[PDB]
Amino acid sequence: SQKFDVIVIGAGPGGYVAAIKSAQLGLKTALIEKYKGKEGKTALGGTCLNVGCIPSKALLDSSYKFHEAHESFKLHGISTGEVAIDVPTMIARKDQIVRNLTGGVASLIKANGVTLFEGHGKLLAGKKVEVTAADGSSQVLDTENVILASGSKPVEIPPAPVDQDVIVDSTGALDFQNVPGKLGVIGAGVIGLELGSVWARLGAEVTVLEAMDKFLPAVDEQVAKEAQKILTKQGLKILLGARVTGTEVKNKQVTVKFVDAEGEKSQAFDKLIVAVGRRPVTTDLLAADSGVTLDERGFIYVDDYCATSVPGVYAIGDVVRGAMLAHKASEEGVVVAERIAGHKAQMNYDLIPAVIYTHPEIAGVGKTEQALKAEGVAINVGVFPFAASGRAMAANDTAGFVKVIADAKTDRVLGVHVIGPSAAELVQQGAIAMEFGTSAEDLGMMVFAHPALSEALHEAALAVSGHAIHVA
Amino acid sequence: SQKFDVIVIGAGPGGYVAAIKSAQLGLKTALIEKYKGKEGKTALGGTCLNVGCIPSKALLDSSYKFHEAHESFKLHGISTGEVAIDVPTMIARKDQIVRNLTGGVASLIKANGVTLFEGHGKLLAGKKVEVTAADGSSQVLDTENVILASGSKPVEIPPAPVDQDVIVDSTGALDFQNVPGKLGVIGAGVIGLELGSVWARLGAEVTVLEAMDKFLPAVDEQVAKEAQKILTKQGLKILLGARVTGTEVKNKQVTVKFVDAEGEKSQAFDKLIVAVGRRPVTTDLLAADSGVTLDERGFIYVDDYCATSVPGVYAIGDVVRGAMLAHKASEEGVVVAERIAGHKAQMNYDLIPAVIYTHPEIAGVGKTEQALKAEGVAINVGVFPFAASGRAMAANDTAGFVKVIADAKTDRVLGVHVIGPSAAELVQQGAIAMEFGTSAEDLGMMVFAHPALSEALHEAALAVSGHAIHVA
Ligand SMILES: Cc1cc2nc3c(=O)[nH]c(=O)nc-3n(C[C@H](O)[C@H](O)[C@H](O)COP(=O)(O)OP(=O)(O)OC[C@H]3O[C@@H](n4cnc5c(N)ncnc54)[C@H](O)[C@@H]3O)c2cc1C
Ligand SMILES: Cc1cc2nc3c(=O)[nH]c(=O)nc-3n(C[C@H](O)[C@H](O)[C@H](O)COP(=O)(O)OP(=O)(O)OC[C@H]3O[C@@H](n4cnc5c(N)ncnc54)[C@H](O)[C@@H]3O)c2cc1C
Repeated sequence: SQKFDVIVIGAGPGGYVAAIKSAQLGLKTALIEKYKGKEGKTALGGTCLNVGCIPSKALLDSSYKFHEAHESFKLHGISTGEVAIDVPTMIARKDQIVRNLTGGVASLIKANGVTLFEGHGKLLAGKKVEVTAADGSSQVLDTENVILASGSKPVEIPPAPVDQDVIVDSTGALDFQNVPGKLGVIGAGVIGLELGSVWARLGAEVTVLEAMDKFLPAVDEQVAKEAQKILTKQGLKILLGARVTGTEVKNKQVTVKFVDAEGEKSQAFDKLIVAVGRRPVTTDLLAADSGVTLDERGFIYVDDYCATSVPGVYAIGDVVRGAMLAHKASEEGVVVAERIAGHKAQMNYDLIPAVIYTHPEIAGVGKTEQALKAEGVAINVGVFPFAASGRAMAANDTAGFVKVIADAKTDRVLGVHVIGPSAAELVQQGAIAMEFGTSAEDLGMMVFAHPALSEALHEAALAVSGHAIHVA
Repeated sequence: SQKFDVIVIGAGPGGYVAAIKSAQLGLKTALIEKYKGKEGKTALGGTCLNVGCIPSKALLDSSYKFHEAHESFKLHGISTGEVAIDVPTMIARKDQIVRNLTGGVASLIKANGVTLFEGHGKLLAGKKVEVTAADGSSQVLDTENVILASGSKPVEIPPAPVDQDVIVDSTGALDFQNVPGKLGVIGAGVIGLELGSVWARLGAEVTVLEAMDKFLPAVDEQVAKEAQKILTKQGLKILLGARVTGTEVKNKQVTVKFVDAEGEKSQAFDKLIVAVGRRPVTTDLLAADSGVTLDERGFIYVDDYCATSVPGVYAIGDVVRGAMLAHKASEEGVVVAERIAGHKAQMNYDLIPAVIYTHPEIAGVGKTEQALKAEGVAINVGVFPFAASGRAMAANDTAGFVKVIADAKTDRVLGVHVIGPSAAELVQQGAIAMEFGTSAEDLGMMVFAHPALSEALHEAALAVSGHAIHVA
């Protein structure tokens, strides 16, 4: 109508979830989104669905299939001819997946009655929103509340400018049409290492340049050392304190200069991915505003209930503090929607799981052991290795471990971290119990189906107290 | 002779864990076991390690990889030759898995310091146990407590007796050296369809002949139905209501007659698996009278705590009442050792997960829906398909669903049931919520990572409450 209860600008996982939940709570909801995808029409779901979460998980699943037929089929007595990938077909499948899914979300807001404005939306004083359509149409809307879910973008570095051809960000990467001979990845983060894995399993030699002292500094210290080892055994070369000073591309490959034990220069990679960071988009989102503050780093100031400086305007997901993860932005969206309707809601930020979907998966919930040491919580810890799981052994999949950490005085579970088969699923079991204030004895006292990979969390909980059966 | 605090008869999953846990508690414990593994020596582990759990999953994983490369790799642009199999290698790999795990259990009891006696153990009157070594050397050992965990064996049927060549039970079906081109399975339960799925995938035209006309009674009906369709689509031809009348082992094949409303005989399979049930084993454990009562069906009579009629004697696993599962045996073992050393334990027989490790895998916990309706309880059901899941789509593993059954009055969760990818893990996350007293609304409020198969549980709980993001 001319009025709305809530207008959400940006339809990413925070944004379109914000929207469906606000409509489900009976508010007249609008949704503004400007992104048109790969088949010419607007494509909802954001970075995650279109150039993110679903694109990289899909290519990681296809490039794992390749690598199993290649390395271990023989251990199963399975013989194949020479196995070969068709990279246009693989990318076509992925694109068919983002097509299905884009479409799904679109039916979901129509069935749910949200009104979707296709254009750019910017917040005016008095919480009116001006929507500018492709041609330059301008339309302002009235609403009672605004929810800014504008998300983020690739950090951009001076020594290596992307041109979406020889040098690329995470989007260019996901759409290559052939495996590159040599691929450099700048940034050893979650995105860096996933994309690095994908093409190295298909055939690229891959070097992952990282400037920081440490490998994966936010993952538990024992889980990360184990991951460094295994990812390097599959030929990701991760050079850990490299600063790149410049790049040059004579016509079709890029020579990078960097400093790490020497002042070195890598023979001109055929592809370079730039995966140094993501950062918040505030591009034309606000007028000299409905007084919305930005912080020194570019994030929209919100409080702990994602409410800005302007009553009724909230900002959620990637433009705001916290982990830049899809489930953080979505739960920020439903929590926010509920505060606008049937108030009683706050998000627990101390229990959002983090997953990298590599060979094996790395995942963790709660606090890491090194963080527990900096504000001296005496911890007890139990660990159980998938080499000791008869289930993982049957699946020919024995790498990694489960790590359970507990309070040494009346052992409430403080962290569950794991690198292994199904890391996402077992950490979610760790997380569901943490939510009910579990101890390791609760976990240990439970009936876990056999054989199941789950048994290795049951056994890491038995082990906090030193009474695991299949190890000691 | 030597004098003990606990003597355990049988080293299957219940009894070898019972012996470890008594050792862990301070009791001089003795293990007795007479199974010789096909290699030569006494092999600990029982029906599950040697000839049940780990064998069937091991074959089930190689056959699905075969099944996958045949018709699945194409979808990712994987240009193979065309998938061939060497079954002699495929069983050799399972035989190593078993050798390594049997070896593992042996090193575990030794480390926990259990005395093993390789022989048959018979309980004599007045708590003393005799062990006969390989050659008739008798020994009577003294103890203040006894745990009989002797086991189960297959139900042999008169129309069709085993000879481990042409007519076989599940042990023999686990050791075939070639793929029968036509296979008959009598019994469409867990065992039956897992061994039929193994060889079907590898090429056997398989028929499952079932005496009841109710497919998978103890499994939630929505799920059993779904399961019957998806399994009939992979080529299992399951005939319900079929009784087999007679067997003609010729020299080539097994001609099997049967009546299924009409009396007919399906052609002459190359091999017949007799998979109708498993019965308890009590053979020579009674002296004349030990004092232990046997039950009318063959079991040993024990109370709710696995105590028999004879005060220092307990009986755990498949020789006793309950779902004949390895995790049920293990847990009763642990519980009996704890109340032996100081009564600090009790187990919940209402939350014991059960899984069929088929092609979608099938798991469930709590009450099935038909049982709830049958005893008049008011329920609300949230159901969520893997077809609408982000991760399943990327994995190309989209079949099936998650069903959360909660009580309509208190919103407490009654049963979790799922046919689909990682069913067993998703039910164990459900068993965990359920152990703590969850409402469907508690799980609906939790943060589940994106993308994840665990999210299909989240959205199922949210769907019990009418308000689930990605469907309705
Ligand atoms: C390669 C990669 C892999 C990732 N993998 C995962 C993963 O597996 N799991 C995970 O949790 N996270 C992952 N992430 C993070 C994840 O995708 C983001 O955290 C998530 O997308 C945050 O969503 P959002 O709603 O805040 O913003 P976004 O998804 O960025 O969506 C914001 C939307 O608002 C729109 N927009 C912006 N301004 C306007 C405007 N002014 N008017 C109209 N429309 C506008 C944009 O077009 C955009 O579509 C990944 C990210 C990448 C790049
Ligand atoms: C094909 C198949 C697949 C299965 N899959 C699964 C699965 O996936 N998950 C699951 O939970 N269950 C599974 N089961 C069942 C599992 O094998 C049993 O539930 C489990 O073995 C029962 O343990 P138990 O300790 O009671 O007995 P058992 O494992 O049978 O162990 C009994 C032991 O007692 C010993 N014994 C008997 N008499 C004496 C004697 N007098 N003296 C000394 N020793 C003796 C035997 O040699 C034997 O090793 C499967 C079974 C089959 C047949």
